[PDB]
Amino acid sequence: PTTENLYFQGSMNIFEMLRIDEGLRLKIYKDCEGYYTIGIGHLLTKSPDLNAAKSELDKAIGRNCNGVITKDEAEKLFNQDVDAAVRGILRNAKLKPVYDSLDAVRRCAAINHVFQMGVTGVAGFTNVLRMLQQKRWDEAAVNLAKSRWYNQCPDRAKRVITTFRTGTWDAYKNL
Ligand SMILES: c1ccc2oncc2c1
Repeated sequence: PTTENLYFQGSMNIFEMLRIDEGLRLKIYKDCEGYYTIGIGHLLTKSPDLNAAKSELDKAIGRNCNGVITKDEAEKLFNQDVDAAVRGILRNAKLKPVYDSLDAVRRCAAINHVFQMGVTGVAGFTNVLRMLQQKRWDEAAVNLAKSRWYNQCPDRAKRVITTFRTGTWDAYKNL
């Protein structure tokens, strides 16, 4: 690794990670599963009614957005969503011990997974959680690759899986 390469891990954190996985959109769009989304992976609603999505948006941002937000607003919402995922792990009796056992990079992948799937979805992954706690990284990654989460939308999940396998930021290099 060059001096620059060794600097790369210091540039990566959960925010940069999810920013790559989720992208950044300032207008309401449908995600790979067809759910109305905005900003940096902010799921507005699962309802197919755009009017519901717009309603959720105005509630979340606090003004009349008519389906459009600013970069600064996207980032505020993103920060709130990241905090919610972290809080969701730490208060959960199943997830916290696993999260605690992980190194810093895999902890980012954990927060990412929960940001994407929610707490009950992740906590239901009984085998993966045991594998991670036991540092069975290859097995954990293979099992994650069986999931609907990954298989229905591979591009959004592939880097997270690789990160659980390696505990490095390599999947986020060379975009
Ligand atoms: C919180 C703790 C451990 C985890 O493993 N995979 C996701 C996740 C979330």
